[PDB]
Amino acid sequence: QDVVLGLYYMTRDCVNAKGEGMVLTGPKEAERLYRSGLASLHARVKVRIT
Amino acid sequence: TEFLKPRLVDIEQVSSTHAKVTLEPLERGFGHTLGNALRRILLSSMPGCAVTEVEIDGVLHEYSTKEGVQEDILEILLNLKGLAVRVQGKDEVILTLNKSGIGPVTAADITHDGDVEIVKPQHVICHLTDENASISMRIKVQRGRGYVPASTRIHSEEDERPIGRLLVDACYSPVERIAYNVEAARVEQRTDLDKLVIEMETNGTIDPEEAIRRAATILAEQLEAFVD
Amino acid sequence: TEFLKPRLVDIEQVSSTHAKVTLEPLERGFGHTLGNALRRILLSSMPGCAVTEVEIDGVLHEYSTKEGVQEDILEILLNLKGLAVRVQGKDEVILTLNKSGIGPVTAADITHDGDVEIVKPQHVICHLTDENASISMRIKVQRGRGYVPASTRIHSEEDERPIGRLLVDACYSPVERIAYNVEAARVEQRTDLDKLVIEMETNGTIDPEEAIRRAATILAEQLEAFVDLR
Amino acid sequence: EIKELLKLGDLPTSGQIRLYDGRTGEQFERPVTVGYMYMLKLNHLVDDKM
Amino acid sequence: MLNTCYRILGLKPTVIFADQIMYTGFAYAARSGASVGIDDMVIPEKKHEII
Repeated sequence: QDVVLGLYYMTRDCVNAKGEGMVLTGPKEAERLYRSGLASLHARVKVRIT
Repeated sequence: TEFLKPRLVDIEQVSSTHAKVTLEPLERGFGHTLGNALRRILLSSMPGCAVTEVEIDGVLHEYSTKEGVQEDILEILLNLKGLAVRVQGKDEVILTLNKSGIGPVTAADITHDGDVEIVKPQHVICHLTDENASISMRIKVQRGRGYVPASTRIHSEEDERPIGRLLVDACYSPVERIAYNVEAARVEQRTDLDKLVIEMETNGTIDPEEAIRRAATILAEQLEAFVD
Repeated sequence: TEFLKPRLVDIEQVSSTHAKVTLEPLERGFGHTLGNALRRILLSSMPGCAVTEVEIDGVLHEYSTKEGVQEDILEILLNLKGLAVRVQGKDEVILTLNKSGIGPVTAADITHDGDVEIVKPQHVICHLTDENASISMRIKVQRGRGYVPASTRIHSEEDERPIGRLLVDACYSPVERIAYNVEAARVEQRTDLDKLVIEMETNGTIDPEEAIRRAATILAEQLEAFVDLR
Repeated sequence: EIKELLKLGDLPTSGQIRLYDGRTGEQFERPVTVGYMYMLKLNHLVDDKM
Repeated sequence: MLNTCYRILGLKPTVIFADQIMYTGFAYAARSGASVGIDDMVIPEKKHEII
């Protein structure tokens, strides 16, 4: 009942927090950002996938 | 006082760039410290030489394009973020690249100053779909540390850049990713001890062993004041 | 490089049983790495570690309250936790007690060592009820080592010790509570530089500048394992 | 009553206070309900069970 | 997810995968914060009027 609550919180897509619509070459600076304290985990922001 | 300090056990390496690190044993309450702090140092203060501004013949702004070229601008831009460079004598080199033919545009084709090092000369940049297509460009590399976007830069830059002189996010810091892990170390009567297992994968330009060595080295350099 | 050393200013001790310090200056750059590293060991290399143990050996068998004591065992020891002892010359001590006959059993009856300052002789210990009842025990006052309690101690200590010995949690003496504050140092230009201010709280019996010097020497000597040793 | 009483304590009206972890010192995301409950031990102890 | 994972991959990824997902969701869910408060249930404005 908990890891599910976790994940459901993570991959979430708000509109309100911050950091809207900049770009990522990938999830590395996503973690650099979010572990640094900069982006919202829950914010649809442009990235690259492979 | 009855201290402990860890034995750097194994540094498991996949590639030149990819590498893993176990760190045993630590007493509870350092693995997080080590991991947190060292990820801070490495992701946000390591130097390196990395691409900054550009000028090509026949360029204005990232939304237009070349004919006889597979890519758009932003593709190549993101194929220029994926170049390794290290200036050697300078902090700053301008390169020149002048292309013709149906050339999958590796980085090997550039005219190198003696004081510049591209670790991925294969590094693909661009394409000419047509052999009639042909270009002449130049690539300024500069030395810095960390990661600064051209957005923040052009916010900084009161220096007018013409349309054709284009601006992009810097990866001075040859790093890419760091992720640490504080695991449980058993010493015979002490399972409450912690370790710190880490992996880092980077660009070229660095031995990751050397990278962490330097991170530690610089943090050491700052703490020299505080020994006293 | 642009290093900066931390040099002490003032020690502002509210009460006899207390100490406090202003301590400066610092910087920015690694300062949060340096923060979390400084502060986790601040909270870890806090202690000093001073109140240790008891050994009870008396009339009957010796685990441990026997025939005319009100106070079962953990309540005599918890009446020794708040016992205040100062040692001056040495860093280590052992006391003894013997008492008998009806009346309150207190710290004035302790075979005080001559180099020991008992600050409360009325700090209650136990009580004797029966006319037949009588009491003999031993108390290990401080020197500790390392950090807090018995639990983690025996978690460290594979050694098992002979008999009488009743192990105790360490709620100490001259480190009671702490806090701190990062200011912005005013150098004329470098106004974003950092001062720290460390609010410290103790019993008496420790100079805080000594607490601080000891701490820095200690950290120097730990990190001999990282500058001199790799 | 409890809300008037709690703010007479100068506390939050709902007693919801920002909490800091100390494994990193930070703040958590949201404030948390804080306050004192009255609890009970039992004779149903692992001592009395194992 | 673990279905599809098992189906095409065989299994071993789905194993390490699920382990890592248990790991990660537990980690940040402790970093995510979760609680309840008295005002998470309501004192609606229209209480006296309904009465």
